Amino acid sequence: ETVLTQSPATLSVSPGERATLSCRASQTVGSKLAWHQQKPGQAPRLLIYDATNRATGISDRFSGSGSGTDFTLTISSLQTEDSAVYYCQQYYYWPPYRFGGGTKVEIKRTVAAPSVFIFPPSDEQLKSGTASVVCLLNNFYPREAKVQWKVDNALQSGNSQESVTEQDSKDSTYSLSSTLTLSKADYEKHKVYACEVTHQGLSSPVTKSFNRG
Amino acid sequence: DVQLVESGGGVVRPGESLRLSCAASGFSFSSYAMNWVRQAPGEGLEWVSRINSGGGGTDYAESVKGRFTISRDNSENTLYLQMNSLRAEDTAVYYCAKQYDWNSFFDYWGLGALVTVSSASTKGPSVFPLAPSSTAALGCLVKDYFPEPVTVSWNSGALTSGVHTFPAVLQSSGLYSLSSVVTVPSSSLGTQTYICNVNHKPSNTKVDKKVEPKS
Amino acid sequence: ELQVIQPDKSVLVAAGETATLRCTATSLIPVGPIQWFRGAGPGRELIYNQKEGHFPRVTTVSDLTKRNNMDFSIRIGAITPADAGTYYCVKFRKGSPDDVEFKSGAGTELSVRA
Repeated sequence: ETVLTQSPATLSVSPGERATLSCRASQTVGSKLAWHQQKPGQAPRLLIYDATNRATGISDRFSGSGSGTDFTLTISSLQTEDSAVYYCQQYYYWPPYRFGGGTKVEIKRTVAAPSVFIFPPSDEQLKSGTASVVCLLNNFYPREAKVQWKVDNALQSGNSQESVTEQDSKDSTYSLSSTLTLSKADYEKHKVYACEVTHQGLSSPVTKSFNRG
Repeated sequence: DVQLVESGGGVVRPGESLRLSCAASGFSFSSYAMNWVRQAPGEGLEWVSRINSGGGGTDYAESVKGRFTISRDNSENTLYLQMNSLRAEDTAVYYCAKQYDWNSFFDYWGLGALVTVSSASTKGPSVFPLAPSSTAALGCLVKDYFPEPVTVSWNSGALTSGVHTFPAVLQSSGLYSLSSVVTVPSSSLGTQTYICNVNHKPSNTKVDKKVEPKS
Repeated sequence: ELQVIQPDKSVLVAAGETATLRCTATSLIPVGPIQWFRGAGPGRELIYNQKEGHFPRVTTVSDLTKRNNMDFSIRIGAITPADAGTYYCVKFRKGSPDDVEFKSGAGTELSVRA
């Protein structure tokens, strides 16, 4: 099987600039390389086939180049509507139905540091028997952030889940919630609950915490 | 133009069977090889199976082998995927796809049919407050519901500016949760009304919860 | 009776070249569409069909429209290893309720040099 290395994994391009996506085959693929676009929550659509030919209907802003092993997709005048994942597909060897890893494209913006907030579990929830601690990082860029939970200054692992909003249309920032789930049993065993946040817009990491009472 | 329209999806129980169908039009269905390609929540696209023009030649990814059957009806212009012995990791959007040629790239994709596999019963959300402060932030924690989606608005849709409602996560119990948060002036707290309305159509449920500072 | 001749046994082509796969009928009765397949069984793959379908990198050598015609040769552009195999030229019969295989050529082994 031919290995298709799509690169880079994520590409940030400020609005109006050219975006240049690369796909590289382990061995020669001639001209038989095709590009697909998948915007979030829709099906894929074909952009480019035969390395260089646009499909019927496709905008002249999308173009393809290369031959052999090294290929490029170029997006001319990047709109927010081109935020999507792009996949390459070769059909020089049998079988055709494998894809590269994909390249996510997102709108580049100046760094914005997250506003951090921590929410203790509500007392109503505590009647149920399970406790959720929510940490919110608000309106930052880039998406690269580490949240670390500490319980009595002890690192937590395997009891949290993250959720990220899709990049805003307007300001191009992300928001992120991490939710710690403990039983009422283990929750009431410990005192201090902290959320620590590393992001490149902060000079040092930011900790929000509370103590039960 | 060419249309590919999938149907037959929904919620199924592990061990249930389910038939997807893809209705094809705008072209000569019998002259092309057809595929199914799936996508789990937040993953890459994963090829599932392929079928001949004539219908007698079938390939299958090893992750679905023994359990999935592809077949077709040239008379009626329809692709099928039988899926037996389903399990939780078969949860995805399944797309039908046309090939340009028998050994070529994918020409056209379907709209895609979502297939959720879960033992869990239809359940309405519990809603819990994310109490502010002690510019400020508050929200509500919409927890333990099935299936997706739930909807969320603030103060009957009267509050929109700086609201974030998060994509739902599947918890290991088989049930979904999300939070919706909103940023507002600290001056406004305990003066203004902050209610989130949480409508879950699959359970005919509306909960409205007033989120206020703790004392 | 109608016989379907493909004169070539092997055809060796370079990656990227177009290959000509040659096929001749000896009669015109029975009426019906010619079709080309790569492989022989129920796992065969449709390569071309006179009656129906768009096959974007196949051209017919002659014009198959005009009745009198008996050349069913084809050109396939941009051959790569994925195209390797054995191509049969196949006469179909009648029509109602469906087209039925009637006669097939001996087969032309297409391959690619490295």
